[PDB]
Amino acid sequence: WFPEEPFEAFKEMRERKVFDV
Amino acid sequence: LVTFIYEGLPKVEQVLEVSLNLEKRIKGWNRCIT
Amino acid sequence: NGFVVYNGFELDKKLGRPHPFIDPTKKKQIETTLTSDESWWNWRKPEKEQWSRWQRRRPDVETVFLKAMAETGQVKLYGKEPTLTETSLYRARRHLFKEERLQAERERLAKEGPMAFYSEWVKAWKRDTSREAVQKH
Amino acid sequence: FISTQGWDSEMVVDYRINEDEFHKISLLDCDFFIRKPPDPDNDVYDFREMYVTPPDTDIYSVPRVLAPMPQKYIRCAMSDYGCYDVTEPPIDAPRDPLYKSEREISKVFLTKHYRNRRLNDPEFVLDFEEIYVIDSKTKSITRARVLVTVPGGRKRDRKDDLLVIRDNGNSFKIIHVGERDDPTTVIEREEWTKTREDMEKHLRKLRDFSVSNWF
Amino acid sequence: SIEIWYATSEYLRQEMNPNFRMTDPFNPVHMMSFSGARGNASQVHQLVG
Amino acid sequence: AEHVRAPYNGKIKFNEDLVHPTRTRHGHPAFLCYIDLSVIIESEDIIHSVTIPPKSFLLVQNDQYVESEQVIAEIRERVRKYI
Repeated sequence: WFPEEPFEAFKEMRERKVFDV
Repeated sequence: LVTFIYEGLPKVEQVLEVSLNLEKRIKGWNRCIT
Repeated sequence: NGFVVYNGFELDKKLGRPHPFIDPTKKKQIETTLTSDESWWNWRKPEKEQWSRWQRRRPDVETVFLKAMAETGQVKLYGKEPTLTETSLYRARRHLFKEERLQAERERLAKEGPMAFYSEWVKAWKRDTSREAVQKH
Repeated sequence: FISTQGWDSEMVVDYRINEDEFHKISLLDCDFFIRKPPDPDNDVYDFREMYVTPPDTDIYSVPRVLAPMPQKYIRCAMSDYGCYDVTEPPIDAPRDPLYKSEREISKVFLTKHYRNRRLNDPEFVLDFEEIYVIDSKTKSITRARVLVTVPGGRKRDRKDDLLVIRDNGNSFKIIHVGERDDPTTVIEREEWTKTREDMEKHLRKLRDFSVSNWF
Repeated sequence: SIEIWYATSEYLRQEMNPNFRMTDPFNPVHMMSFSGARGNASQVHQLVG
Repeated sequence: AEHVRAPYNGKIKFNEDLVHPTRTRHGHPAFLCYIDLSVIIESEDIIHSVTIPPKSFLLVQNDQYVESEQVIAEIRERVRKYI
């Protein structure tokens, strides 16, 4: 699960390589 | 005289045609990211 | 050094001869249990015996064959009626005893001769069937 | 050269030995080194200096010794002890093998030649009272506890004795060659013992087991 | 009544196979299902349990 | 729900002060167990020990006689009933 916290979700997407800068 | 109170394929079909956490994260994520 | 050195029951159990599963000498009773006066209602033996429809032991081939083999002395049982444990053991090992009986029959045929052996199924034959009588004839 | 007798059991030495003068004995978990005095038969062993290393590695260490070791050179015959690992590896590439068989050696027995006689000697017999066991799991070397049952005691005809090794290379017994057991008998004894215990365990759960007979 | 007879029924199913494996390994019903040919433990339980 | 069954014929031996009395869903008196209770069955050959895990119902009493394969412990909508 991606955490409900938006910035934790952003960090998860960065770690899971879903999206990055 | 007296009354007591005591304690598959359809499931996959409704998923294809559309979890409680999924519908609650989508609600939560929508109002924040924008 | 000290590395080189120069030099009933408990035997029937070793050899596999008929013996009790539990040694009678190394056997103890189960003391005294609750007397239905220090027991809960659900664990008390009923005052009168209850009809069951399962009160008789089911007949089968194993019981008959085990009783016959106990009569012949091929095996010996704990009591007169074989138990369910003994019935299961016989069901496991039943081919060996049949092979022993077949071998005994083959040996009897080899010893007595065809005339003596097969006269069991020819009752109208009244002549002597021993090998000596056959040679005399 | 060096004398490892009486040293530490699992310490790593600070030099790389020369393997041209050593007996390299390779086991599953380690490679065992015993100094080899020169000899045309290469059957002569010097147990004063020994080393144990992880398999295919030059980081030498003195092995643990669990028994007194020989001091004079003794001629010995080497025989390994272990199992076969026949596996079915996953087929990844074309023509990948359907099976793979390897020899997992876990023990090595060193049996002294009687009076250090050579193999070519017409009077060559093995001395089964002098056996040294090398263990891969413990990276150690021991002497075998040999039990002799053939009559004769210390002095006897060595040609008529037979060695029996059981219990994962721990039981050593000397018997007369006449009373050797058939392989069928050994296999059937093991099967009978195991199946007898299994059957008694299976029947124990019945409530008339205490008033039942084996037959 | 429901649970005592469900526990009894389920215990017979568990002991059905070790009884076949230890005392009658070549029993036809056992071989027809243990080999994976035709029939499972549930259907044999309907026949022998 | 898993049922602990007696593996031997014998006499049940345990201390009833380490367990809490309760009432089963079947209406029977029983002992609730929240600890690593040790139960002893004094069988005909030797004494045997059965371990009862916590959060389980102990259905037997101390000094009670049990048979083999007999349940001795238990491990663990809206309907309308008319009388």
